[PDB]
Amino acid sequence: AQARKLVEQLKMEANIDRIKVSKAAADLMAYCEAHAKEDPLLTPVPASENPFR
Amino acid sequence: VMTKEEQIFLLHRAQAQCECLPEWDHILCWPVAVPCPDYIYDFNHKGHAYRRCDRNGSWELVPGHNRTWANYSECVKFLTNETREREVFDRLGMIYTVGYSVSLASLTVAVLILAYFRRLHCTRNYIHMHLFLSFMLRAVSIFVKDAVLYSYAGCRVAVTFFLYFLATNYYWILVEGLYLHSLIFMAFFSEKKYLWGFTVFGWGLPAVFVAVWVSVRATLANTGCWDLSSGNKKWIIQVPILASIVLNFILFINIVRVLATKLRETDTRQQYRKLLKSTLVLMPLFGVHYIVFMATPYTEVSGTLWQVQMHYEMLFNSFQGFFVAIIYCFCNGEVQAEIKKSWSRW
Amino acid sequence: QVQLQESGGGLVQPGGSLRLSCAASGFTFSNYKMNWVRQAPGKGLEWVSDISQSGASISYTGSVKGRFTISRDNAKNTLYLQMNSLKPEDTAVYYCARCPAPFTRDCFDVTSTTYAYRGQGTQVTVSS
Amino acid sequence: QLRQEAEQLKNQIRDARKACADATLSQITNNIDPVGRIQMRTRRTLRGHLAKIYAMHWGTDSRLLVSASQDGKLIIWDSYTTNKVHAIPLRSSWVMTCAYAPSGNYVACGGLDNICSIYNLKTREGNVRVSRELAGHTGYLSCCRFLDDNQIVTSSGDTTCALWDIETGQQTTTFTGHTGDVMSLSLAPDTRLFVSGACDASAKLWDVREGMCRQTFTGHESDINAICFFPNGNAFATGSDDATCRLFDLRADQELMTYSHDNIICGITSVSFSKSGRLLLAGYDDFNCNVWDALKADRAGVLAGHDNRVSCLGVTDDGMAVATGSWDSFLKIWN
Amino acid sequence: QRNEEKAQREANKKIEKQLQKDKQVYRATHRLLLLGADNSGKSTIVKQMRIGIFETKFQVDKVNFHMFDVGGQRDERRKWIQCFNDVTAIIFVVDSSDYNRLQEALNLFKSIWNNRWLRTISVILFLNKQDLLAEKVLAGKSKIEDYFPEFARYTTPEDATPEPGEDPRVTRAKYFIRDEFLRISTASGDGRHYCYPHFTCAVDTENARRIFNDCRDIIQRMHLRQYELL
Amino acid sequence: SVSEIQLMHNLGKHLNSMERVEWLRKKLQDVHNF
Repeated sequence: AQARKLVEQLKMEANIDRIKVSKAAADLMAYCEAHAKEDPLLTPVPASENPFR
Repeated sequence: VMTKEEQIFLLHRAQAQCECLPEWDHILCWPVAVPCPDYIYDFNHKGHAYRRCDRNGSWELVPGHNRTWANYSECVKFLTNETREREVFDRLGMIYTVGYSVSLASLTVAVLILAYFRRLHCTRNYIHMHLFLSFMLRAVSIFVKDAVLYSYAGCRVAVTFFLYFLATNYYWILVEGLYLHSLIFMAFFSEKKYLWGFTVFGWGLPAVFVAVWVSVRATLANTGCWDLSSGNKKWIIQVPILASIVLNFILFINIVRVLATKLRETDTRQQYRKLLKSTLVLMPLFGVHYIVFMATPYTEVSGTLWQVQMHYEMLFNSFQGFFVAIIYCFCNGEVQAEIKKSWSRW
Repeated sequence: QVQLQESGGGLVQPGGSLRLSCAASGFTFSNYKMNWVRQAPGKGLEWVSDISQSGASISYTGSVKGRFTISRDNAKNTLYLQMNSLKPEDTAVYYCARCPAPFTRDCFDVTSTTYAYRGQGTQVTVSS
Repeated sequence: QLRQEAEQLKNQIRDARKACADATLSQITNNIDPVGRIQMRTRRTLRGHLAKIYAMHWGTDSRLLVSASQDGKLIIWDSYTTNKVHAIPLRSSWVMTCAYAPSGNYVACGGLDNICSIYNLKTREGNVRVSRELAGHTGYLSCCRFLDDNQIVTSSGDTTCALWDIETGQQTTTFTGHTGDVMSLSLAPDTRLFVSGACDASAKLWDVREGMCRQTFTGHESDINAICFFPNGNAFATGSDDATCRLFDLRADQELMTYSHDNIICGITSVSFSKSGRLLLAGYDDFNCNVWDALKADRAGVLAGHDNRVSCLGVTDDGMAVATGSWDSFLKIWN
Repeated sequence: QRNEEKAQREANKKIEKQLQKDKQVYRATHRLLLLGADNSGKSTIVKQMRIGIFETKFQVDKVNFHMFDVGGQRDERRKWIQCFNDVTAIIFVVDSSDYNRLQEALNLFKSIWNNRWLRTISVILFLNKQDLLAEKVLAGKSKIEDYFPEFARYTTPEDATPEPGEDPRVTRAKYFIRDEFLRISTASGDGRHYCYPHFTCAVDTENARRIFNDCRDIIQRMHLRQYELL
Repeated sequence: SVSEIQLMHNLGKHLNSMERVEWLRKKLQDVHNF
């Protein structure tokens, strides 16, 4: 009975709408480019705005 | 014992007493054989000085001179003309000037290395810094003493500072052994609890009997720069230092005895191999070299016992701080752990 | 995906020679210490033998010492257990297990009820 | 028959995956400029934990952070001023996780007692109180993330994630599927899904409402110790004992990239993403955290300041700083 | 306002005041992990300490000990054992009378000994059920050589301390098992950690002093390592 | 005995005694010329 439920779970996994990794890769490229200026670890922040200094 | 000043005072008193017929010759009053005068000390006293009285009642002169004839050869029987012992004192002074130089140099580096490294700030490296500082202060106090004395209240504090900074080193070596002894002989020793008592004991207790020595040397024997023995008043400082040496040797036997048990109950020849190495590196820390000549009393300077005691002590006392810095701050596993790690980062 | 497929095993006479091959895939074979584990019918999982990354170090349970030989082939990513003198007490399912971590001298939980890095196993039924 | 049929769907799923791998993130981002050399410096060192720090979390305010230590203490710090706002003494000294509520009113923690204790910080009295104990897990509690003031999701060593209701203390949804100790959780930005990493070299994407495993990701060789969503919620990164970090895509359902070096042979304890998602901060067992260019797999930087194993990481919501706990009992703040 | 700044700094001083009191208690208390198996008899050792996880507190010579039995977990221990990397000792309890499961105890000891996080934690080994082992050997119906073929060419070590009126076969059997554990302990453990083997039964009026004495030895050797003496 | 203290004492005595002997030597030269 363990494999009886396992195949049913595996059937759901097979039916997903997978996309091309070109779109997957380009979406993370696009997101990291639009939010670049808002991230104060990629680019150092001046001590005026930095609260930890 | 007798100062030049005092000897001058005794001759002056004999001169005022003085002030063929009597006359003052600069050393004795003539009334001819006169006992070699008591007031001179480097003269012998079972001898006589001699003059000749004329048939005419005038003191006999020296042919072709205004000089009065006198013979003091018996009085001068004890006279050693040159520097025999001075050369030995210079070699002993050169031995520890070199030794205390490399000890002070090494420990100044050693005490600085342990200072800034925050992960090295154990209660054991804390006790090592007091020991390292006491080693430098003793070496510095000897250099100050030599310049002030051998080159009246200015010198009287150089001696007292030398005495105190010497006793503190002997007591911070005792603390080093009493701390390691407590780490093992006390079931789960609370290292933090007694940390204040060690600092007071190491620095405070030397000041207790050094000030007693100054309290008794300012009311009985105030004469001189205080750098000459005044009878048994020297044992106020020495007896506490000698006691701290026998106790630190007793603790060293306990540590080595306990250490040999631990290597036994972990072998064969490796039990007696690591044990030897660990015993040797515990000798600089415990001052185990001090137990040899600490029962020796004050002896004659030209003596062979004296010559080896002083050459042994000055050689090892001066280099003691150098061995302690190497073993416990340079060839230390966790110190070099913070050296290559910090070197890699920066 | 980490997969350990074992081949060989089945019916054999007592004292027979049997060889099991564990084809390992989905990880770098040469990094992990391997193992062999058996489960006798109506009994708990038992550790049989292990081999190091290189094969320098080998161990055995004691009941199979001098009868079982474990060799690994890093080149072919395969694990072997050569049986020489089988006994009716050796009948079990033989799983080829793998150390959880890739550069470690310790195998934790290899004989666990629900260990992840074990094969399905091959039945080795030895009888007359 | 099912054994052959089980591999029939796995082969079919793998075949469908190969139909979507027309390129790689490595060769797509072949032309983008590197981030340079990320040189972060310890801006704050939080001292006060007697024993090793097992986990920490940041408040939504990006200033108050909670840390757990294996000495029965839950210290809430003020990162700006290095001040201990609270220091909560726990019933159990063995605490493997802690979470700060998004509203800041509650803090949760648990470990080898199999209970996610909920602590009330905004009580009308002087000190904090234990709001509620969650009993129901049959193994050590490895992670716990708040959804709301009343919903918490907990991942246990019993190969089960559970969604609770702190109002009643009962388990509303149970997530089953993992065959190994579940070690890490990450909630999606929208909090409708959470990804889960277990000690079976697999990560599962769970639907909080449905209570079913939407997708399963494999790729790792050993136990996944750490997991973290991408900021946009369409990817996540995992760290395992195989000395590698992998980035997975939810939509493509394939591993996009791997963050490995030859010199690196120690497990990843923690992973985190900068606010943009371009840097992947990974804590290792070699006592230092590496900064990974998440689009080029290049080691952008190193946070070498800890004396023992780096336990936990976290980037603040506004992205000001990274908190880094360790087994040396010191929580350091890097900027 | 600036009113909160002094109040915040005051609450930190109150917090830090309580942390100093807690640090004294924490450093003064020794934590022990109690390991073992279903048949080990860890429970009986816990019953002797009358002076998710089960905690025992006992006191020996005014020192507080905290023994932890992690009973509420699964059979996989490779993740939660990393919690006990800071304990004074691991109390490892073995059923020395059961040769079938003895190799599991050897393998468990070897994984503990060689773990990256437990490779500085000394193990206090308790070879339990010496009463059952003694009666098992004299019966003769079960042979150790069946499970350990190396027992055939093994002789009692010279440094053996048999109890009065003890069969030599029991002393050889019971020391072979001890030496099996010490083969693993000595192969990889070089000064970082040590094994402390003991023989015990269910009737022992002891093992509270044994742990206390072995913990005193562990603490002593830790100090001598810092001084580079051992 | 504490050797550093002992050596201080000894050097003291030696130096002092010498400096005296030297004063005696002049006094002797003095009487001689007289």
